Amino acid sequence: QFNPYGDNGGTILGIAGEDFAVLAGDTRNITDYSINSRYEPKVFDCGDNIVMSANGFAADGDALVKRFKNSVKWYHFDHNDKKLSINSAARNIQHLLYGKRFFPYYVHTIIAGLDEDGKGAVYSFDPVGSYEREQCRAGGAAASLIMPFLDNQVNFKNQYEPGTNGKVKKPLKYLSVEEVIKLVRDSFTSATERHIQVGDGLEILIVTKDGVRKEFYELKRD
Amino acid sequence: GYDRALSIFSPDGHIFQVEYALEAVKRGTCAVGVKGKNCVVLGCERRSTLKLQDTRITPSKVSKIDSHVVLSFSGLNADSRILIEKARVEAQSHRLTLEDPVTVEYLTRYVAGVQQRYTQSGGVRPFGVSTLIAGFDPRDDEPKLYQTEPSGIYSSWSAQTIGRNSKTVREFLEKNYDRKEPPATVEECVKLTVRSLLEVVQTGAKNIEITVVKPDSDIVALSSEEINQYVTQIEQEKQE
Amino acid sequence: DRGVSTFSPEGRLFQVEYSLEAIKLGSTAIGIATKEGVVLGVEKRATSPLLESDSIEKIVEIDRHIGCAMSGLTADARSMIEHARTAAVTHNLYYDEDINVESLTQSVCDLALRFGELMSRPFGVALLIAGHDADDGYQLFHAEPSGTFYRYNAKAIGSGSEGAQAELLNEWHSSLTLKEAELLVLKILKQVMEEKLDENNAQLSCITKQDGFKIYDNEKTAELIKELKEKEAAE
Amino acid sequence: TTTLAFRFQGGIIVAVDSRATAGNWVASQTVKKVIEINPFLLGTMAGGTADCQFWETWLGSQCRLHELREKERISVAAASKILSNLVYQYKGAGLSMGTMICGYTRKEGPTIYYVDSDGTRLKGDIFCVGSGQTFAYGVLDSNYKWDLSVEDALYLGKRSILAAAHRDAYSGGSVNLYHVTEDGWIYHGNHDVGELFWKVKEEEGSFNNVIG
Amino acid sequence: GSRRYDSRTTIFSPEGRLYQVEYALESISHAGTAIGIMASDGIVLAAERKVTSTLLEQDTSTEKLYKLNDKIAVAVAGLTADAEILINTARIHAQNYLKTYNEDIPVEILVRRLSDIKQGYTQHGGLRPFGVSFIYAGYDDRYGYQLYTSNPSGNYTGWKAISVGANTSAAQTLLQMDYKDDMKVDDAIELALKTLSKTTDSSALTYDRLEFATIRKGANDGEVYQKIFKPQEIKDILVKTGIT
Amino acid sequence: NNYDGDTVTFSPTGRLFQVEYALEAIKQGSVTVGLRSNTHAVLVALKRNADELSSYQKKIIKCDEHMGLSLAGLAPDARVLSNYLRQQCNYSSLVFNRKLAVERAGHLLCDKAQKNTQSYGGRPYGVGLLIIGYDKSGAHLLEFQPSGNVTELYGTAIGARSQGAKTYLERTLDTFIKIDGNPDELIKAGVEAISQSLRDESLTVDNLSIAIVGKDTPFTIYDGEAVAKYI
Amino acid sequence: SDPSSINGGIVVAMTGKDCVAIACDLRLGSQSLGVSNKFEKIFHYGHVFLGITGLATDVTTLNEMFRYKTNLYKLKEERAIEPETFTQLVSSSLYERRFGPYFVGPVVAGINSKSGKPFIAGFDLIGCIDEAKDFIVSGTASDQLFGMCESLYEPNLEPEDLFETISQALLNAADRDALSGWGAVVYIIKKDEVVKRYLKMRQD
Amino acid sequence: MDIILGIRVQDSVILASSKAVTRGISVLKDSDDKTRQLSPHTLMSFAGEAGDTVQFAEYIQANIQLYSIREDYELSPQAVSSFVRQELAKSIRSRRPYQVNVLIGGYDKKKNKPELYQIDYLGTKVELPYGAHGYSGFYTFSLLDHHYRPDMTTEEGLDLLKLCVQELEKRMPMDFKGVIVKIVDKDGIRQVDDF
Amino acid sequence: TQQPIVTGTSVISMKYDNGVIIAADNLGSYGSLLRFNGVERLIPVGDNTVVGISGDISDMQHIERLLKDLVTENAYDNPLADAEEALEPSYIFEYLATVMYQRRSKMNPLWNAIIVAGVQSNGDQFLRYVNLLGVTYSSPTLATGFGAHMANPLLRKVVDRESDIPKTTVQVAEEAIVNAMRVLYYRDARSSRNFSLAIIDKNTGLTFKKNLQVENMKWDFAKDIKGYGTQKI
Ligand SMILES: *[B]([O])([O])[C]([C][C]([C])[C])[N]C(=O)[C]([C]C1=[C][C]=[C][C]=[C]1)[N]C(=O)C1=[C]N=[C][C]=N1
Ligand SMILES: [Mg+2]
Ligand SMILES: [Mg+2]
Ligand SMILES: [Mg+2]
Repeated sequence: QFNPYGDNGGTILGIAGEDFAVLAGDTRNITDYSINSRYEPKVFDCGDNIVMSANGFAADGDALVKRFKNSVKWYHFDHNDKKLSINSAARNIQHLLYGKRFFPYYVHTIIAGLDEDGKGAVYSFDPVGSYEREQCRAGGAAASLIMPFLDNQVNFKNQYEPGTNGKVKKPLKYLSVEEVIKLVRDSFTSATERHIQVGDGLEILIVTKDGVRKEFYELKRD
Repeated sequence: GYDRALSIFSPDGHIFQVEYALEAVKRGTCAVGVKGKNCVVLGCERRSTLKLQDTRITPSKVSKIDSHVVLSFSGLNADSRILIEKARVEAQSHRLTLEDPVTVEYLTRYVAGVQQRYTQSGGVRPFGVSTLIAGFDPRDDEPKLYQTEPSGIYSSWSAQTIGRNSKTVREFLEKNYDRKEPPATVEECVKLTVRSLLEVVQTGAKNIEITVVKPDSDIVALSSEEINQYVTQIEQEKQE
Repeated sequence: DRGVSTFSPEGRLFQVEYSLEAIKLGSTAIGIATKEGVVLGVEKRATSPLLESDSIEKIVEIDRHIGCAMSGLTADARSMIEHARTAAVTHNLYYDEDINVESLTQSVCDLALRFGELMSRPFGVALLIAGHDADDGYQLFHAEPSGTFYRYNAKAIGSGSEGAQAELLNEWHSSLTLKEAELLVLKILKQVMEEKLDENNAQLSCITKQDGFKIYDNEKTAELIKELKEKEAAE
Repeated sequence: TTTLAFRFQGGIIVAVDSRATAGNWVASQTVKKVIEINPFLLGTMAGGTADCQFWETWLGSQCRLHELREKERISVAAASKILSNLVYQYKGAGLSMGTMICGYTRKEGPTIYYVDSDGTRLKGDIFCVGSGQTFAYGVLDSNYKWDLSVEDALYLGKRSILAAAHRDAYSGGSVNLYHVTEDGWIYHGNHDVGELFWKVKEEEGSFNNVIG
Repeated sequence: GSRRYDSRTTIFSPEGRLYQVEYALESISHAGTAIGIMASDGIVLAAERKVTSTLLEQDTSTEKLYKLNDKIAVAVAGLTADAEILINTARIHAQNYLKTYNEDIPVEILVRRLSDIKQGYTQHGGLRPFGVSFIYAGYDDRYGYQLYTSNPSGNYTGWKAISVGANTSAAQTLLQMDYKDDMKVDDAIELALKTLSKTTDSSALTYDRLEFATIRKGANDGEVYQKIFKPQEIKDILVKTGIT
Repeated sequence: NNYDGDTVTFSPTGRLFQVEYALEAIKQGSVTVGLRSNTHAVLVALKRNADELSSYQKKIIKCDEHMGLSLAGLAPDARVLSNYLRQQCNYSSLVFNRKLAVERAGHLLCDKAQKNTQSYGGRPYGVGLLIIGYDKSGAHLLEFQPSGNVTELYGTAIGARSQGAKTYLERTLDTFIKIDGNPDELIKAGVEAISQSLRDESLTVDNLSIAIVGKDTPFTIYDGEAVAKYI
Repeated sequence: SDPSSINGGIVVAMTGKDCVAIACDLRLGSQSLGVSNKFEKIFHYGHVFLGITGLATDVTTLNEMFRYKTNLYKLKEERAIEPETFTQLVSSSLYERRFGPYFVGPVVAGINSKSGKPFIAGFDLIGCIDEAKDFIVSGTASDQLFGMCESLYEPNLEPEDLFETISQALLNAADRDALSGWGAVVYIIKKDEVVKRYLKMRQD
Repeated sequence: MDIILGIRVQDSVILASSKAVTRGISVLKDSDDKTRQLSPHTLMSFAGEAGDTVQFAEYIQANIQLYSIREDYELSPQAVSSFVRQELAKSIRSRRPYQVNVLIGGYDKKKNKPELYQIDYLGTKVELPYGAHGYSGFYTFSLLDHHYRPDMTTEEGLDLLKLCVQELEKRMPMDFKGVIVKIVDKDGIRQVDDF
Repeated sequence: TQQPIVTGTSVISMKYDNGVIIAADNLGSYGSLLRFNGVERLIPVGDNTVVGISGDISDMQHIERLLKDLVTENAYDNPLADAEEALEPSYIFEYLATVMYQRRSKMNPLWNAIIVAGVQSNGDQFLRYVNLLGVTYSSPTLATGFGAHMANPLLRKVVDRESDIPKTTVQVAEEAIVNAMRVLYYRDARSSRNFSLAIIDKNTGLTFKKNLQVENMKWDFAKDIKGYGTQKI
């Protein structure tokens, strides 16, 4: 019997800062126990200061990104070159996904950018289009390895202030872009160690009011 | 399928097929609607050119769309059946989906929408019918009376008439109907409706039909004798 | 006979040009756009005194931020309004935002030339579409059955249009207040109407960023009519 | 999931949890399981996240179109039936929904309809829906009265979700409270279960089984 | 293209009349006269065949009177072929109703259905209308004995006595003169034949130029019987009533 | 005369009058100019207003990053045709990862317009288009007529009084074709070309519309104070 | 689960000298539960009799369908349909549902009004005609009925003798079937008189 | 849903229907009315698959109400039952059949007789003096077979119905939360508010 | 949904400094039966692209006809069909990738794994993979089927990342490809000795080599291997 789905591995991570947002993902592409590519870009600049990644079955992932990029193009044509805001992009992606409710895009989608007040924004989707704005979200293979670490080190969960013994929580102080990138790199280094589908390279797209910047880092290739 | 554009604009900006449909309404028997303080009355002319008629079974001029709304008309009789059927289906569909009977305004807006659709659809001619739609909204005691016409425009009326010699009975209603004080009772409202038809009808015998609609689905059609008593009392006051 | 989509020797569609003649027979509608809001006003024109004039609905809400006035064969406007409302709501569903006034107008105008041998003839009604959005502020559009729409600072359509437009030419400036616009619509409606203008045979409405689209009460309009009479008697 | 809604003297109380799970994996603790259909209408979310989000957002569009067309607020009966008729068309296809449609109109008063992806539509005074529905029912049934103050009613809804959050593994995170009156609903905050549990335990004297 | 040759069968005249309906009625006015008379104890249907021949096989011939079901019959005036199309549709409608509700179709409901079909051809489709007028004679347990007529416009009305086809003006005046409410079937039989005998364009009214039928509760106890008269039976009733 | 009732009828001299009447609608339209060098292609359009309260009708439509057109005649017909071009440009990119050649875009417009001239019920398009673009073979300028005829040119003009601009471009041919690597001078030549078609009115800030595409220049439209530089 | 044995029931037909007989039980059930003891399975259209066993909804539907068709037949033909012609109509009507069939076992019985010849016929659920000279059986106790008929039957029985034979064939067959019984009816059919007899039988 | 009972006495038809609605593990409601008035003298109770039951009942209701308005006449119980049967017989060969069983209790004003019809989801119709759907008959038919006489009063019918419900409450595993009882006679339809 | 009947095994490929190399054997297998011994599975498109195909042969022949039709269609009304508007490797791939994903979405796939090797207009090396699921990816080395497991490890020792491409000559690259084909012949039970090899260079163009054979094979050591453990004779 023909199975229309497959699993290309990979892992992605979105983190929303105070006036910035990052969307990171490893560059390894796999099937079963083989490596297809050590550098296959997974996070894309879609225009209008929005970055996107659809992780899971790469064929569906490419199809979705392609249709969203197209939707941005036609949004400009139909509405006098108006900038597609991140919240509007998010709702649009819900309808793209739910359109195939009974034959779903087998992906975990994350977009990142800035909201209309200039604050960092990350949105997260399930395969059939349910979505929610978030401060922090990992997706894909090693998501279960990364999320708990981010609960602890980004939101200071289960951390309290010394001397008070559980009475006073550790205050939720804002993180700089340099601080977030450190946590992203450590998240992927750790995920590479313990997850066989994670490795080769890490590509991070950083979004600010100035635009979209890229950073690349080597990961272990075993 | 037959797709021919029958309703089209002319150089002077008129749609003749819609306007000729109004001429069919002008030919139809006279219909009148009058709303009192707590009721609406629908009066209808029956042309006495047809005797040997069986009045038990002959299609009556006033039709119940639901238990709380009624529809009368002037124009082509066969055309009116199609609008009445559609209206009755929509009334039940509304109850099924909204769990509430139609308002009189809603039912009018639907029937008017059907009439309009037949003025810019290919292969069809407009309805040669104008309607008077009357009743009471659910759990409401305010009387409602609306009119529609072949073009699809509709509006609310304190009192209105349609059909042949409607110009004359509208003349009567415009001088006899006071808005500050409408017919306070059923009697007064029926009397004013019969009076208005007597300006046009001929004999007050089997030529006048009267239907009274009251709040909370209270609809009744008056008999020949009951109407005949109004006809008698009107002329005895007139002999003075 | 001849095709419904036929060109004249001058390069105009016969049916579109004839529908424009039907609009000239319609009741007057006027719109004025200011930096404080857009005002929409219409002549009701009841055919008889027994017709309850508040049932005449020639000003209509499309969304909270978009209103619409009509002139011509007003029954034809109902499907246009239904499409406009659906387009406005559908866009909000797809994009979690308000739709631009121009985009709404363009969507309505896409229906216009969908006639042939689709509907059997063009619409016999013109629309004044007024609204507000964050990008282009307060806007007024004139949607025709040709499929063309122009943006206007002020516009009149219907039987008294060319007389009203000439009056709007002189009166409009870029610093008009909302109150000044209201009186101006009332003034020009009173000029071109056959019957004497009052709160029962004329209707006002406006669209502001704060309160959205509002049809004025007869009591509210009656005061503005009284305010108009006094200021015209003031010189 | 644990969602509840109940009618009382002050209108309707709506209370929901915040947890979403994929198997044993906790996918989210910050899910908005109440949908703001308009200022007057609320919908609760149980079953498939997407199905509930998509079609109740859609429901708000249909309600807006109704009141644009009819110049009048849509009834809770009519609003709930649009959704139930819609999901009935999809019956068999595999939609997964258990929802309460909550509102307050002049003609109806405070009204709650349970709507279901098998096509069930039920009017009622108290409904609980989700994996932890049984736990919440216990607290409600023993403490529910008609003559509850808005303050006490809000607490009961909060306390019932907490009961379920404690015992049901697929319920937890936080509690979102809403109060529905005739002029519209009113949000009453997000309450972390991690802080709410220790607070209620200390103040109420309950959960003596747990050490603190 | 094709528009050039389109007669436009479904349009109003400037006076608000349907051209084709009016012209179809003109066609029907040349058809053989059909008469229906309703009595307290039954209904009579009488109709004149159009200028026949001696070589026509009358006993197997049917051009006027048709059976729709056991309770309802029709008299035809107009194009016979057009009538048979509608008659077969009406027979099916009656059976559809019987299958659905397990009760015989009420007369009016059948009449309304056929009349709605006629109406459709005057409003949409671009086809010519049916050049047929019916007299419906039927019985049901709600209204009892009923007479209706329908014409190409799709308009229908109820009658105590009625005529369609040729010389209806003269026929209707004669019926209006001699008809009374307490009349019986045997009296109605005589009235129908006397009216045809005076309005006929033929020199004399004979059995070979007539079709005749009665619907009677003259069926053994509470039930209704349709009787399509045979040529010899029409000959006998002509002698009985004193016309031949 | 007797042969102008529909598009499906030749006249006795082999003419199609409905197509010719559609061509007449373009002549009533406002003037627009197109011209190109070897590096850039420029559109210049005179926008028309209804009155002093009204806006000036937009004349230029973007089809892709590398292609767009200007219109003269029925604006809704330009919207239909430009929408079709947008889809075709888009199909090429999505399916073949290929920017649509300007010449192939002209062929597609020709074939779409042709179907409306040979069938009953329909009507010809009532608009003329000037398509500019930059593809793998450099800068291009096309002229579309609703008869179906599409023509590749160095420069041209359509609309009312377009003959004046067309003669100017015919004189200037050897000069403006050489304006390589200088967008401002190529636009100047276009603004000077469209000026030969003006009477009574002159080019104001909300009257003038300009579009340009080139080697390292995406199709961009200039309106308002962005064209004051060229007035 | 098996549609032909949800409701239960039987029909049997026999030819005699210048006569035919058709009989049936009166039971309708929902598997083990007895629901009705007045569910007659024999119908008639003019002088042609039709028995139908199997799924009860299809029994009712087919009766209504053949009433429909024989009423139209009569209006057009101006005569009552004959057994031979009706048999072909049943066959045609069943076969049109070849790949979505009515779960029934029809049995036709009657006397041709012109020739006077007795006629019986049986069908499977999709139209195949079994035109036996002696007898036809159908239903959940068809095996039992075959056994009874094959031993009890003899040709050229007089109407009142045929009654006894067909009655004993039905009764004793039904009593060996859990889903048949709860009463019985026997039609004795002659050229211009038909007698209907309800039989007394055990009610378990 | 679960238990629906019907009994036709001398001058009326009595329908009894359970009040419970159960979704799996919980009893969501204990006051559910599993019936629809089709016409002033015709009542239909129903039980089967969730959603389908109410959808079917309201669809039938809408159709009968439409007929009533069109003809200004109430259809006989027999006619209504035949219409309902045909809809179910049509449904059973559909893409997704209505999984609904019904009882139709009506008073025929023409014949002055009460009438009870039992119809299952296949379109199997029978007229009965008393009837049931599901496992309800399994308990009640023995009591009804014993005690039923065709000339009972409405009060005697209610007493026999109480005995049936008591047996159900004793031997049935499921708690159906009592029954709503409705009477259909010459004066129309009314609910017995204490049972 | 179907099953592959007549099949082709590995297609292998790699980038080098001035272009790309691609190779595939000439066998059409029918299950375990080595049925057809003269099947060309490298199909050139113009002078700048070679499409290598593995999997179902009936579907391969269909794809071959699509590509042939693509060339015909591109020439229509195209004066620059043999110049600026010639088919690029990237155009050919994107077309195939679109078809593959559409067919899988209708649950009726073309049961193939495809590698499109070529050189673009600007001289850039093009090498990308697509299969029956519509899955696509690019790498300095690409291989299908058994080649993915055995050829890639060998080819990746020559070009391990992007920066190794300019350091790799055509002689070294071809040597590595030929060795990999030998290894596949040792170890793949559905392979043949005969194969085709294609080089697409930005300077010397398309070189298509037919009727190549695996040579320099080591078998002599087999003579010393006796039994499966304890046997000495
Ligand atoms: B609740 O448990 O029903 C919860 C509420 C949801 C509507 C936001 N549902 C889920 O968590 C479901 C799984 C489930 C658990 C228990 C009962 C029924 C269903 N999860 C999801 O739908 C889900 C999981 N991961 C990502 C997206 N959606
Ligand atoms: Mg690893
Ligand atoms: Mg828990
Ligand atoms: Mg037993």
